[PDB]
Amino acid sequence: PFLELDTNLPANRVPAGLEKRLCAAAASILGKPADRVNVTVRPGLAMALSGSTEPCAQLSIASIGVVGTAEDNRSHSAHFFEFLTKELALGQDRILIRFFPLESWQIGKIGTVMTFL
Amino acid sequence: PFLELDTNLPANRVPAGLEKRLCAAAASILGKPADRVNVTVRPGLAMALSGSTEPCAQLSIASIGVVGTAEDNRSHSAHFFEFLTKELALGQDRILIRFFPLESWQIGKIGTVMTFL
Amino acid sequence: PFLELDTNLPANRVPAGLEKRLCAAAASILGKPADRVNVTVRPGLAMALSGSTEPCAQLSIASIGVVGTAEDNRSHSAHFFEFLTKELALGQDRILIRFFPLESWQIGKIGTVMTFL
Repeated sequence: PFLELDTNLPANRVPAGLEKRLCAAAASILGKPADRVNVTVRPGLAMALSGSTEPCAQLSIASIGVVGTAEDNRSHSAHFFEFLTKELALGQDRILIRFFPLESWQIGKIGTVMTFL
Repeated sequence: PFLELDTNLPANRVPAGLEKRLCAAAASILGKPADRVNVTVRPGLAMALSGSTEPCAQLSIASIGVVGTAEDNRSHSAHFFEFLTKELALGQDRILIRFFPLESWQIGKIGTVMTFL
Repeated sequence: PFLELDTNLPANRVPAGLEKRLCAAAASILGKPADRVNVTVRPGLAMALSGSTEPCAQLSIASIGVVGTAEDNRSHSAHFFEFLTKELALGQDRILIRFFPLESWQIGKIGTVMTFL
């Protein structure tokens, strides 16, 4: 999984280690070993979410296999909202998630692609 | 809609409130209520556009329904180029846009997905 | 091509001119004119890669035509891994790549889309 979190919280208002705890949570939620999980956090950005510039965060989740249906993603969404609202001290209206299926031929690892690993 | 703007203009050379004006413009251009529009601006990056590191901006637009054909995207592109050239004091040659269709099952909102809202 | 590189290396640990050298390398590797190549570098981020927050980098490569098969991307991966490991002073285990095919109707340029140019 590849997670990318953009936020207009300044870095010093994002709890230390958030990227590590989100990595562990994503592994658990998505059913993947942590050594397959990736998290990128980009703080201090200028953002509007749902038309408003109050503190907010956007999460993108891309993965092989597990983020391709509405029913699967509904389940994931509830768990990721629970995690992020509490960590970031944000209301549920200040977070949105986008889900993106990936296939093995798209993922470059150790100088090849996952199709050949 | 989810708009993401990357620029090598330093933050202090990006007009104040650009994220608000781009949110309002995107609502009008794309035909969506502003409370459904999201904008993220990432300034101060190191960028080449068309092989050149002169000041530039990259805009990504992901939306349900309205960004899936060449004719639709041509219509949006004209308006977004007009808006961004004037805001950023950039020529049309220093801006590129990428359009990405989304579907409801990909959008996590209030702990579910838009398929069920 | 559109290349986007996220890294938790601080900006002052990313060698000067990396975006220029990556632009030139991408033109050669992907077989595209340099004036069609775009590169964005986002340093100083908070990142976990494969569950570890040691220095790392994530590269996304989006392009018309040339990043759509496992066999093409296997070759591109080897070349881009060779480039990024040496430029960033990172081991092969600290970089991943994602490949994203684009089509001409998705690329906004001079107020239209590339379908019409």
